[PDB]
Amino acid sequence: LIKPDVDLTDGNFYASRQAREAYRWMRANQPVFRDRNGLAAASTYQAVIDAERQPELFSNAGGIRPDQDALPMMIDMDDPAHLWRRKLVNAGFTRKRVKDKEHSIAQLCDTLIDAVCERGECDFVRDLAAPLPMAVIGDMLGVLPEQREMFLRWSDDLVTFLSSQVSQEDFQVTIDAFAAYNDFTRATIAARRAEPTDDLVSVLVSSEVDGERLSDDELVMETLLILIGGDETTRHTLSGGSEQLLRNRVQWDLLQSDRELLPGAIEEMLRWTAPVKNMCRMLTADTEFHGTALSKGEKIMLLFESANFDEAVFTDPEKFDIQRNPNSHLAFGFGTHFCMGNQLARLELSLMTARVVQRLPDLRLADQDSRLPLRPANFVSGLESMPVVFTPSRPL
Ligand code: HEM
Ligand SMILES: CC(C)CCC[C@@H](C)[C@H]1CC[C@H]2[C@@H]3CCC4=CC(=O)CC[C@@]4(C)[C@H]3CC[C@@]12C
Ligand code: NA
Ligand code: NA
Ligand code: NA
Ligand code: NA
Repeated sequence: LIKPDVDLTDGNFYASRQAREAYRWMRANQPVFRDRNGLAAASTYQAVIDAERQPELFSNAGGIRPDQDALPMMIDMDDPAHLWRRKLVNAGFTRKRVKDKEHSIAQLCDTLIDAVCERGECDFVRDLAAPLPMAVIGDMLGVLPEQREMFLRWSDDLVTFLSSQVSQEDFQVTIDAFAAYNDFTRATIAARRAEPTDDLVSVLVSSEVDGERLSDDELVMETLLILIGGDETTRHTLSGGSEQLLRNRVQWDLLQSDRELLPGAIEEMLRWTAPVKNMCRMLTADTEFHGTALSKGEKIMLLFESANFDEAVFTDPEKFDIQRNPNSHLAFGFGTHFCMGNQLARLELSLMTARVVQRLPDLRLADQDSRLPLRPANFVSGLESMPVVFTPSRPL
């Protein structure tokens, strides 16, 4: 095994399909790894957990992304300022409020499958995996159903070109996407100030943190955080997890034969796909961390996918096993910033996967001998496309 020569900010690393071999080297030889440019990364399950449990030393207030300033959103804040924001919107994502959405989310799943069932084929990414979480979080945000496609396109342009090697033409698209989203959302904020609604934008507009109204800048960025959290994450577990079911037919047959295996299947899909490849922390002081000296002010990447394949926690991690138990993956992170939408994501995954294995029972990849492309982006990433085939059925 040769040491990886990699740039962890280069989107191409996360699409090369040699990332997990690079992770394996890190976990065995330098758990807190420094890449070709010296960027520090926590590669082992233990190192990620230890960093998450010490927010006083591993801060979010420097921003969660490499080479990027902190923004006015709660994921870029430390406690208690971060907690004050979480409490404004936590109520919409509790176990009961999520479960009470099952009928509406199930209806969206069937509407989306109704749109492709007569075709006998679709792009599983474009036509099922991406639109379902978009519709769910769009409804909570007050996005009109006919404008979901517009918001998802903005969202895609905001994350799919995150890379130290981004081209000028892709960078311009990211800039233009934020400008359009910013203009639209500021108009939305003014509309909800005149006529409040029950969507999350109106909730944030009507909120106070420590007795102060949220700034218009923060309102735009908190709304965007909720949007991207909803529509650029679950989609990759839906597509990538379904792909592993199709590529490991024993697992697909197991789930089709026993529906009570669905909760465990969802957890293994989450472990395998790890849509959030990394979150950054900024060191507030010099420290020695798992054999690596870290300096105050530098950033360290928490490699969630690397932790999800750590042999110290998972037996035979390269085997897709929907019956894996326990399955304490870190797809949702850990600590005070643990994913607020973890329950909503799991229900999105459960309802769509159950309806896919029900209404597309003979689902297959259009070419089982192919290798599907992954998005070369350094933050969230998954399958770009996924052509599938099935026997047509009639809509419901
Ligand atoms: C498979 C689906 C998802 C994955 C893998 C995922 C992953 C993550 C991760 C890794 C974090 C940071 C945790 C840390 O740094 O320790 C996070 C935070 C967050 N996620 Fe999720 N997420 C998913 C779905 C969602 C959904 C559906 C929403 C809906 C709004 C959402 C909203 C958020 C928010 C607001 C935060 C910031 C929480 C905070 O800073 O306290 N996520 N997510
Ligand atoms: C997956 C979720 C839990 C976290 C979501 C983080 C999103 C909202 C964050 C992460 C990366 C950020 C972008 C970083 C680069 C860029 C510089 C600009 O010129 C303005 C907009 C911005 C485009 C940011 C807008 C939204 C950002 C995308
Ligand atoms: Na790779
Ligand atoms: Na800043
Ligand atoms: Na654009
Ligand atoms: Na197949």
